[PDB]
Amino acid sequence: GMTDCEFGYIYRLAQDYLQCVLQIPQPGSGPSKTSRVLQNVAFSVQKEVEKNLKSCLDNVNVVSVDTARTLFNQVMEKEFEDGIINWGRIVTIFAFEGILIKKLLRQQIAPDVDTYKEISYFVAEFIMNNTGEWIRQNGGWENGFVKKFEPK
Amino acid sequence: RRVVQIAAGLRRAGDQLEKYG
Repeated sequence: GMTDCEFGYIYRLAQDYLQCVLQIPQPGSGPSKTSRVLQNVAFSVQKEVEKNLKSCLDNVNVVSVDTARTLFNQVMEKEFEDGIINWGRIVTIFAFEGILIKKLLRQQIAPDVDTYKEISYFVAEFIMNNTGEWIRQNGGWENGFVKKFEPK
Repeated sequence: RRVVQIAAGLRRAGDQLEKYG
């Protein structure tokens, strides 16, 4: 719905996707329909990007949450600098946070179990502040994203 | 350079997914 472009909803999507990547399913009601659709599409993109950019991603060391945040923001700035927003690009934001959390799992100097909650936070900040209005104008997650990507 | 390469790879993948998804 229209409120799904606010921070809390986006944060939950970003956190759900990281928990998917880290293989830690949380008990309870289960992920939303949006999150269920997003996890499949984002993961497919993530594995493609990990293959296409493997030589490059191996030359970056994600050793702290602060390095993950700076790198994420640097990459997002360049990805979106042409002013174009579309649902495919929004999916890649989740794919990239999944790449970052996997690198952190291996490389983080002082690992902390709450790190994926910090990553999710700065991902939601970027999505809301830089794409939130476009998301709302295009139907939000329920009437835009899910309609584009759910099964036929 | 690595920032630019990663960003360009993500942009390309997203624009491809947009048209083929």
